Amino acid sequence: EVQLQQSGPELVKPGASVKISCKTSGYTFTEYTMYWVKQSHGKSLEWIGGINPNIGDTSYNQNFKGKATLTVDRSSSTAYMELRSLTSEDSAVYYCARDGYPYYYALDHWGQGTSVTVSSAKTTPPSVYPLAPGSAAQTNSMVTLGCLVKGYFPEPVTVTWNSGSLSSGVHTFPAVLQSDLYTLSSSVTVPSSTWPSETVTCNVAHPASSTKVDKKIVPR
Amino acid sequence: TNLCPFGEVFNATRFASVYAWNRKRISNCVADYSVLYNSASFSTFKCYGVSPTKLNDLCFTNVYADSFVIRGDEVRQIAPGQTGKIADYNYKLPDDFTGCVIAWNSNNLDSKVGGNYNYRYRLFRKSNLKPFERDISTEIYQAGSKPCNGVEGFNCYFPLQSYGFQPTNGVGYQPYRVVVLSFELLHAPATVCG
Amino acid sequence: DIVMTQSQKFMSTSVGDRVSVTCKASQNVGTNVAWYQQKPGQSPKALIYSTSYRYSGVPDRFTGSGSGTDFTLTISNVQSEDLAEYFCQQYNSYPYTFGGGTKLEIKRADAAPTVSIFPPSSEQLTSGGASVVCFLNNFYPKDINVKWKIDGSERQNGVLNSWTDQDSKDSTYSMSSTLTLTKDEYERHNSYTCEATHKTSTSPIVKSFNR
Repeated sequence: EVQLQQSGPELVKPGASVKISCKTSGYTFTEYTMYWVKQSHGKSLEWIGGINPNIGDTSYNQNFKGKATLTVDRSSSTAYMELRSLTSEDSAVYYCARDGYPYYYALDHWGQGTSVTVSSAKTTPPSVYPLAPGSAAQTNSMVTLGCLVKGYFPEPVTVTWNSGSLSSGVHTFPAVLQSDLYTLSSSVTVPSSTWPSETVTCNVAHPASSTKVDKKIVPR
Repeated sequence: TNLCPFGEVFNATRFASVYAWNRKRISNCVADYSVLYNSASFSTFKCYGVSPTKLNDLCFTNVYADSFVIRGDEVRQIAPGQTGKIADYNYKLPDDFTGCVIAWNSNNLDSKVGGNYNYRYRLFRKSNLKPFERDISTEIYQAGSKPCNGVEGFNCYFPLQSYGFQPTNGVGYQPYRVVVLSFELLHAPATVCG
Repeated sequence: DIVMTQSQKFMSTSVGDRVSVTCKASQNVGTNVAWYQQKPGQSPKALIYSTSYRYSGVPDRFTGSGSGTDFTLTISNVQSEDLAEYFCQQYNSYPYTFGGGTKLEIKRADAAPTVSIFPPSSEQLTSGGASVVCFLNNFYPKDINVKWKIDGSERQNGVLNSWTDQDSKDSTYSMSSTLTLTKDEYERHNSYTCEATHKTSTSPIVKSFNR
């Protein structure tokens, strides 16, 4: 079974350099040509370059000439991409590929992808903050609640409502950037027959800091 | 009595490359295979199918002489049932090849200063070769998925590559002259015999 | 290089419907183009190469035609697994120029959003800053325009937004609006409103709170 396995996600400071691997198994690594690409968040795809393992010929894109270099290790069937002079514009995922010309193809056969983010901030634990609906009967049919996070790094956090039991209309909005630190919110819909008679709480956990914090929604 | 001109293809002054190897058939003469084995100037004198000392009696109807120059570490690839970049893209021997191959070192004639880039071999090819078949061509081998229009660039390269036949190389990198003798036996009676 | 243009970027087709994805080229690409399929978060897989041939494992409903300039990836009987991101590539001249991308969507009835504003809590009032949020849930279609008015004056600084992808159960959108500001700027004014317009009504949906 032909399988391409890449590395894990790397947090890196600006100006440094990283090495992204793509291990290969299931086929003859010498003949087939390997490409490398880059997909930024929300925008179109872009191509970087390609390397040939039997010879070593390279042809990079003109916008990535002083950005990335490629090396192939035939002793372990592992390719490598080394990025240099990183800036905040390289917040993207990077895939490995495989050409298919000696099989009557035009195939790329993409791998998994390594999420490489850039920042200059130490990992900060989150701080939850509840939302005031507020007091009572707003509206009379269905009342919405919520809980914010502010100032945390890195993605993601696990926002569970009522310790993972309430799931009838949970809308965890994606994270944005306001002060080089991520923030998001969540929106739930609890009917009037249980609030504020019963306790509805918001549980946000951070796997990168191992901090468990919960805040009960209080009617105010 | 006319002896066969086996010394013409052996003591020649201009040999050929392995992708464009020359071939001419010898006929209507008496063979003298005794002085070839007893010449004491060859390196590897091996046969495949016929005993090497039983050539002068059991005779054949036609002989072929394929002369080409290869490296020192690739003379083993000219053998029935072997792989390698020389054996499948330039010159292939079948399993039923009932002839004898003969090789010798040619360092004192095909090694000069500057480097001999005239001897050329085929490194890239589309598929393997059938036995006893040559392919003179200069078509660009498309290695990747980019159709290039006979130009030199990425993912399509030139199929020929020159040799580093310099006299300062090692004993495994010296140019070696090899001749392939293919004794073919038809149901017709023999012509070269003796 | 080649500029591969795709227009539009959004398309909405229900199940059991025929959809056509098109993208143009700048110069004479010839025949060698491609098409891909990218699930949200997952890795892209290949669907069509050289605009007439499928791959090993892709369904037979993905057909392609066109040559020279126009290329069309037509799907006959779409499904729930058809919702992905579709790109087009060229293989004519290095470097390779990918396309823009087209996302598929499910058609739904018109529904107005249910806006909800949340004033900052007392824990925000003792922290260092304040942020008032305006949730918008279960609306269709995607086009919307939120406007934070501060006593009749539209505020533009610190107004951040965060849209969502389509829900896989009701095919509705959701979005949120975060307005960040300091302490005394929150208690400088007396009212705050979250104006949001839509094509489902002439006048925009109004909600507000005092103090």
